Amino acid sequence: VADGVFYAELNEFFTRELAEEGYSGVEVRVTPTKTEVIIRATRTQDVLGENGRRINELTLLVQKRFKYAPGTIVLYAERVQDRGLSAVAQAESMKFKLLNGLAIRRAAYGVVRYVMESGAKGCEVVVSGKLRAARAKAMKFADGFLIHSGQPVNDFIDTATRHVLMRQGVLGIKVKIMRDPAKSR
Amino acid sequence: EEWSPHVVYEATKLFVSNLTAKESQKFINLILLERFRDNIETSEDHSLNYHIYRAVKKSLYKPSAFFKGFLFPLVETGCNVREATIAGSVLAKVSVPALHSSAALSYLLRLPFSPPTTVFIKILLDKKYALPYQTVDDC
Amino acid sequence: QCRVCSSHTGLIRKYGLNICRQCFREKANDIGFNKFR
Amino acid sequence: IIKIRITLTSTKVKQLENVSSNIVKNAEQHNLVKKGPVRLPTKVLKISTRTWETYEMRIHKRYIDLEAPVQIVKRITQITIE
RNA sequence: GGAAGGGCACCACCAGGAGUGGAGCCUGCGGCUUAAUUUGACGGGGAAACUCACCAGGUCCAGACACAAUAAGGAUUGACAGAUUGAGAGCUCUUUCUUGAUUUUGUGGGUGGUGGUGCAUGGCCGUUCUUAGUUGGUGGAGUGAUUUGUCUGCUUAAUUGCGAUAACGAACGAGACCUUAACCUACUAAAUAGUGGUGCUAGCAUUUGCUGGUUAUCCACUUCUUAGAGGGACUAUCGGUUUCAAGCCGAUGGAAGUUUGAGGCAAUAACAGGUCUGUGAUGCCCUUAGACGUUCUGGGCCGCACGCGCGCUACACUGACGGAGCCAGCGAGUCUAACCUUGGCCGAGAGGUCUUGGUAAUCUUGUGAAACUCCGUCGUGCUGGGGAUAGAGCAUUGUAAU
Repeated sequence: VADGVFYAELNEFFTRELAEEGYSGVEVRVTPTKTEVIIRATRTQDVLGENGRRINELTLLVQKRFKYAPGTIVLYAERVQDRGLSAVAQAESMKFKLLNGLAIRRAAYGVVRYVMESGAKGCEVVVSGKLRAARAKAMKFADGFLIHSGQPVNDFIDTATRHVLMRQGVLGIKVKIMRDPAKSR
Repeated sequence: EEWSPHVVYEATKLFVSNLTAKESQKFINLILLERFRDNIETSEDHSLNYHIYRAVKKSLYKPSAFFKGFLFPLVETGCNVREATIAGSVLAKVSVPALHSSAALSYLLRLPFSPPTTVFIKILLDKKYALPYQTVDDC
Repeated sequence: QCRVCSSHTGLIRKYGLNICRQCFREKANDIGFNKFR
Repeated sequence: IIKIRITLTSTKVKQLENVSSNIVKNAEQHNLVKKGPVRLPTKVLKISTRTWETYEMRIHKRYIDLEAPVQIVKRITQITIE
């Protein structure tokens, strides 16, 4: 397993070089004399491009830059969504924050803050259920700009529901995120 | 890769006009191709000087060496449009025997599509040589 | 002699970096000499 | 037991003081004998640019002495890369 | 409207100081001359080669594809050595020979657009109006155009505010945002900085001491060097001036009291301002025997009745010469090279030799700079001021120093 120094230096190279190709994160695993650095990705059609693009470009750029001959290291790619644009990963994170003793308000602020720092047009988190009280309550946390009717609902907003089991009862997390329509592509 | 383009021009004349088809393939694929891609890649306007153009011109005298050494891994390494115009004027100006031009066209038609490859195929269709029927079937 | 973009007009020939005063103020925000006083 | 001097340089004061203070905290929490962070003069590299104007750069330097075996020195030098 | 009134400035004047234009010379422009004195209005345009963009010449290499001939017993393309070859390099043919249609010649739409100037599109380094009072939303009253806002007054550096008043809101302005200066024996902290004490050690008078040598002999500290945290200044306070309002001025305390001083930063309203070696069956002179590309030599860019200008050095006795003392700071320094150099010997010196230290708060370095201080020579005499011009040689860098 390679070190976090190499991983952070590839983060430094990618954050300055993949500025408009959607660098979400880096997954990386090391087999004997092969370090596989999967570029985790906002949108991957910037990565793949027209008939095989940024993977060949960055491979040859590392081979030309970091003095690597073809055969020592290998560069991979996988297609996922942006962790902020996706309601699934943010709902996993909201479930995580609620299960580790963080309240509705600060977790909602942190998740909505991370989504708006990601680059979504807007988002909304709906939190229902019972928190230390007998009576049930619901709470909306919306920010940015969202739409609620029509075919753009099917086009632009992602919705994810999670039943998060606490010691008192069960809570229903409903994460709804509006992606940037200019970046639809 | 630290030569001058005059030195690369004269060394290409020397190492194509004396070395054989596989040997100048290795020369152009190792020494001319990497210096070529580093002159154009590391520059901010991504163009080429005139004497590397003359070097690629003089490298076509043995056409096996030219096509097997210069053109075929370059398009698989990422070919842009200044390389297309320059090496297409190379491919146009020097009289090439028809068999290796046919093998070059049979190579370039199979590639992933790019307007540089379109320029090279356009130059090879400016020849109108006596093509074998396999090169016609690749069209 | 300008060895970067053939821009002999106003070379900054000090220390061999050799950028013209037009393009030196293009690349002024890459080295670090910026406006303080 | 190897005595190694670490000479650190930076342009900004907050990250350099953070790195030096992390060296101090981590070399103090497992009982290493050491000299404190010696703070060299900030050198002011300037260029008079075409009246006339002045471009400036502050360069800050610290150095810290440490005495430690190879494992601790390598883990400190690897982790403190920022 | 050629009315008058204020700023508010040493690119304006008064108090002056240094001066230029006066002499010689360096250097930029103009003019003349040329074969060229390349070319702009400092052009990073410092300078024999280069840079060179200009002359005297000598040269390579052109021109794609198509298409009529030409064929391996030979079209020809290259490795050559000799005859060469003028100043140099090329060039041609006699062999030893590779030859192998890369043909060669002459053409036809144009490859070549590394031949380009114009049409659009997108857009950019220096920017600059670095918007310091204006805009519009309406109101109303007037056929249009127009009034008000945008004013009697008072006030501020300002259309900044007060106030009266066809008035009522908002924006960019402007203030304002950023960055700097100075005082911190109160922090927090040191062999790439220093100070003192203290060990070992050198000389001198000795009665205790003075001068030191000692990159570890140890300690303390940051008084001085230094990195920050903060702090402080916000016109603090007093008194004139001001509708006694936002504010100005004199004085005190204060490190700092003129906005403690300078510069970068936007929004709105002008830049054909300068290219991109850009894309587009774009328009268009040729498509090449043009050098546009390359070279290779030798002269230029410096030439001189003169004009426009900036500088250096003088016309001396508040000075020149001969000694002595020897005071700083900003910088800057070598790798896959010859940088900064300490020291020691040689030479009148220029310089040379031999090394050594430093990739740097460490060595150069304490850069023992110059002006300055003191003592002697000079004695007002184009003088012992001046150093222009010219001769002779000797050394250094550079291929080449005329």
